[PDB]
Amino acid sequence: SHMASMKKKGSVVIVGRINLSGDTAYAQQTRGEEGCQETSQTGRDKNQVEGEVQIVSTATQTFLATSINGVLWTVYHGAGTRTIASPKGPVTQMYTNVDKDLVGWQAPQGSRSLTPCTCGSSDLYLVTRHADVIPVRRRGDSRGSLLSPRPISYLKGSSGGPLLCPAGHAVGIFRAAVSTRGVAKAVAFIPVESLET
Ligand SMILES: COc1ccc2nc(C)c(O[C@@H]3C[C@H]4C(=O)N[C@]5(C(=O)NS(=O)(=O)C6(C)CC6)C[C@H]5/C=C\CCCCC[C@H](NC(=O)OCC5(C)CC5)C(=O)N4C3)nc2c1
Ligand SMILES: [Zn+2]
Repeated sequence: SHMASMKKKGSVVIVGRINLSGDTAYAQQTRGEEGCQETSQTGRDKNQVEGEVQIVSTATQTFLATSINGVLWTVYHGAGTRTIASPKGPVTQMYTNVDKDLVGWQAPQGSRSLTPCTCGSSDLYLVTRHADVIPVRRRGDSRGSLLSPRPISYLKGSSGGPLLCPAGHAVGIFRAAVSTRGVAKAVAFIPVESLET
């Protein structure tokens, strides 16, 4: 039967984290490929969640998610409308705004949120899925220029990750990147002013 064969789309799965609790940033994997695919279909994730920045994956893409104001935020172009796997089953999004490329689930038990920056700083720091901390000069409300342009491959898969001020508050989450001949020159981010329900 056609309708009996209609499958359901998988959940987003936390597969790691970017640890920013010490003086080095470093990436941690908490789930391998097979475990990720299984957890995506069931939506049941019993792993203990920690930290502010999570590495997340669907069946087909991997990116980042950042907890701010008690909500785990990420980009719509990565997560779509998908639920997220949790200890008590799949969890539906708290917030969905395709016009901001922004979605949110209630933050996991055991996670912590970053503080929204109120500094009005223009010296920003983008955290990548590889735990690189990339200086960025803020341009206006939602853009920034890389101080040292790198290859665009260095940024791929880091959408949903945080841009932080010098003191470590959250200024926004990484949304898109602008390149010129394959070198990343600037980024766009969702201002933290929007990461609140
Ligand atoms: C379908 O429903 C929606 C709704 C709203 C929405 N809004 C977007 C802005 C958007 O854009 C697409 C995804 C995005 C990223 O790639 N985002 C990351 C990233 O890494 N994603 S990812 O790898 O994690 C992934 C795909 C999740 C798994 C962070 C960059 C890093 C490298 C970019 C690679 C080349 C791409 C250059 C491109 N540039 C740009 O569009 O600039 C525009 C501007 C600012 C005006 C000039 C770009 O950034 N994107 C393409 N799709 C949508 C889709
Ligand atoms: Zn600040």
